[PDB]
Amino acid sequence: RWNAVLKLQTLPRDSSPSRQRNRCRQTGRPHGFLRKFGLSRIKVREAAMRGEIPGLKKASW
Amino acid sequence: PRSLKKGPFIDLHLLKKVEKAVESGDKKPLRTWSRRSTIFPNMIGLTIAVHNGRQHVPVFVTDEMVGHKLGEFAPTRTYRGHAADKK
Amino acid sequence: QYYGTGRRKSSAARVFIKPGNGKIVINQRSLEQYFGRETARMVVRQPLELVDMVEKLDLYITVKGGGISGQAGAIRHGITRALMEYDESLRSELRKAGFVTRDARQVERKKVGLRKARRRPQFSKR
Amino acid sequence: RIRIRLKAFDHRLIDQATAEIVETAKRTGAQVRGPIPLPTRKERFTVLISPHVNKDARDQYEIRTHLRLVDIVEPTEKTVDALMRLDLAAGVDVQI
Amino acid sequence: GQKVHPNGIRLGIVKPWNSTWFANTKEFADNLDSDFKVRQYLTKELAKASVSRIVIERPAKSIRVTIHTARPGIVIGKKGEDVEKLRKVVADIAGVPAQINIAEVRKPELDAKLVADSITSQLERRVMFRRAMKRAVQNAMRLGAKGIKVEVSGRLGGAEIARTEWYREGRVPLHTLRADIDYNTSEAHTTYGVIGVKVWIFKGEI
RNA sequence: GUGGUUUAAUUCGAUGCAACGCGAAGAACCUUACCUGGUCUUGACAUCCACGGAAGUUUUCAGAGAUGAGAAUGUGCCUUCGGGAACCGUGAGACAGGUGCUGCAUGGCUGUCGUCAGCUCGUGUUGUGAAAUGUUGGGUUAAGUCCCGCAACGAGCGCAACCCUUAUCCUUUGUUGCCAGCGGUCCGGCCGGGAACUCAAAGGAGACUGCCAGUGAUAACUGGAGGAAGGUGGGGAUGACGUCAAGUCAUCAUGGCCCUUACGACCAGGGCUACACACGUGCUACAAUGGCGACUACAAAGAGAAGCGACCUCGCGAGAGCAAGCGGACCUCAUAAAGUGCGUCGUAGUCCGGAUUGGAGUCUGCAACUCGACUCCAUGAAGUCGGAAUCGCUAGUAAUCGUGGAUCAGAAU
Repeated sequence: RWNAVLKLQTLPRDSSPSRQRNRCRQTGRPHGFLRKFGLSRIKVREAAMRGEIPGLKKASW
Repeated sequence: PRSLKKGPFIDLHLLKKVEKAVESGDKKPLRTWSRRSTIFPNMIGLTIAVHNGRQHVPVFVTDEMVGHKLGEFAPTRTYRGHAADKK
Repeated sequence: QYYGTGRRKSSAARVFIKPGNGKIVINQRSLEQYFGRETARMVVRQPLELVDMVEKLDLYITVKGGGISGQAGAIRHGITRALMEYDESLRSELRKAGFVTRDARQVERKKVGLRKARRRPQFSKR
Repeated sequence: RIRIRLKAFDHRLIDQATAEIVETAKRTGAQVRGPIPLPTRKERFTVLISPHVNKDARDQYEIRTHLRLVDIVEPTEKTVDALMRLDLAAGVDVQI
Repeated sequence: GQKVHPNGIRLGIVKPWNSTWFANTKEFADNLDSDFKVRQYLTKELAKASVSRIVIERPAKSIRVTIHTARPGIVIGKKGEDVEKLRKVVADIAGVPAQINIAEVRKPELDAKLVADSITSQLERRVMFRRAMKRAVQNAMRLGAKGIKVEVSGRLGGAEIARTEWYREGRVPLHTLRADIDYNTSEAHTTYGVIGVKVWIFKGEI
């Protein structure tokens, strides 16, 4: 929820600055993200196929 | 002509909390406004209250209910069923 | 004592010829015991018949892998090549039969577009 | 008594480096036990030649990883000085 | 009816590959796609020069690229100007620092890949093919060789119906997996239609 | 899968054999190309020009999403004499694209008679000629196989051979193998140790009808000895002059033709899994070398990062909860199935056979009602070799059982 995404709040609660987690930027999924892009595993793929992600290419075999 | 492929629409808000209550089991009945969302596993056993436009009705999600939208279990109109309303 | 390997399909049966009565030991078990009830078990002692031994030689076999058949043919070759060491002159006669030889026909997955990986799908009369 | 196993993908670049390590050690040090080939682990891939149809195609590819022994016994001060300095082979992974 | 690609059937024997480089499971694609992308420009920008082949080798993070041309004079440009342009423009394709070589080809008549271009070129214009082939086949035969054959289907002479000229000399054993026959294939755009040119060059048995 | 029927519409092509798990070597928004509704733009993609702020990052409001609106961190670099390269955004201009149609307009590739098999040429002769002869005739053979006579005489592709896998043997090498031989042994090659054996790899050796008997003009056929195997020992890849104007312009390339606010683009939702019937192609159907229950002994080639998943615990379970290790010729997928030893049974619907069905339940997956795998719990039929017909197979082969891999995020009878 817009409330759960409290990560956006620079100043954390009673917890130390370590409280700040991550949260995806496109979908906002805290589950599996990718620091480098800051996007979730389900967004990095959709963004990859579209080609909106520069330098990124689908590995072949 | 339904369609979901691999892009289900689950309002990012009613999906983040439903997962938060998964920390240790489930949580008491919750309330959501956007019924456009679709029912899924994580929401099994929980009691989500959909907004019919006037109030929130408790909808006990079930595995058999998975796949359908919350709005489908939240009737908009209200027909007294002018009768002995049996069965 | 004389040794004789013995190959066939996917089985290896070492043969140890030792002058004695005539009994053989297949994996700590008598000939009849191991190869119990099998008309083919006889071919295993064929090479000993040509040069006429058996009653003069005692054998100790050690086979592993494949099936009884492959083992039977394995022990055979092993005994044959083992007889060679005892007396090379036996080759001139033993070889005549064809015991100092293994064999291919190694099972092969039924190649596609065919049936036996060997036989091609014949055509219905032109 | 120093064993030097030389492994690589290319077969040629190995014979060059291997022979070098030997020749250079043939002077200062012993004559070396002689560089042998040893067994080479291989990895083959069977993929259809043509992209469409032709299932009976599947050409054979292979990525070999050759090895060497050499083994130089009775090492001397100069026996190693002729090793640490000269090193050309790039695709060769030495193991002294 | 057809015949297995000669260059592709003798790859295991006397017939090296266009690109030789170590294995790389996860990088095998990028490299290939790069090898094919580099050929794209080397097939056009290097047209007028008789491009026979384009060998490729990839070390760690580099590539040599040895384009064999009949007349490197045009490939090198004025006092070595074109080569500088190529090495640069090609760098745009792949940031990886690439090299470049210009090994000439002694007498193109022996190179099939070139004998095809000579034929199509004349055809693209407008001249009796039977003559072009009869000559080409004679040129490759004149310069030496042990065999040579040329073929052209499509609509020859602008004829309504498609035809396939033949003619050949010497020996051109396609079945003999050893002959080492240099093959070629040059397309040809025309006002009446497209036409492919096939020429075979048999040089030496071993 | 299709016809029919039906429906607002549930994309299109393929259709006797050469249609029907066929292209989709994998459709739950993407792929899709279908439909309703909302909505944008030089715009999903190509090249280039002029232009004030211009690179770039992170947030807010509204919303189904899209989209729109809105707010805030701020330049190295090529040079100061003036500037100025790059990407990017807006405004403006010049412009893009198409699996949309035609493979009887075609290239390329492929299927098919065929991998069947002959197909052709030079010259001489015969005919006005298109062509014929050459490969006719007598005896013979599996064969134009080869002579005798002979308008014919010779020659080039096809077959065969050349390559690779499976055997005979040998040479080279071995941390695969083995007390084969000796020693130690928690008796596991495990270790010492050594390369014989097995196996791995490369090269090489070997049948050629040569020898014997019969027949024959010969080739060659038939029988026989020798020989590991013989008359192409067993098999792959490979498919000609040409055929059907065979298949494909949605693999790609290509001639012609046909569309640019839209037969373009974004997004949400509703499917591809409608019937009273008719058809084609398939799967499930009914033990006792087959199989089942227990026990136990051998292989090769591959795969594994969020993935292969040891081990433990719950379940006659799938697979969970938990969790070690490897990143991998040192951990795992793996148990190889069968065999081997032992027992059951011999046709009684009897724990034999397991369908079907009810209940409970784990999981892969964002989902599995229609489409799942597996199995706990219970039920437990058809059968005792099954109407008209019909299919594959000949020696380690048939029938039968299990496993791996290519395609692949993921549903691979």
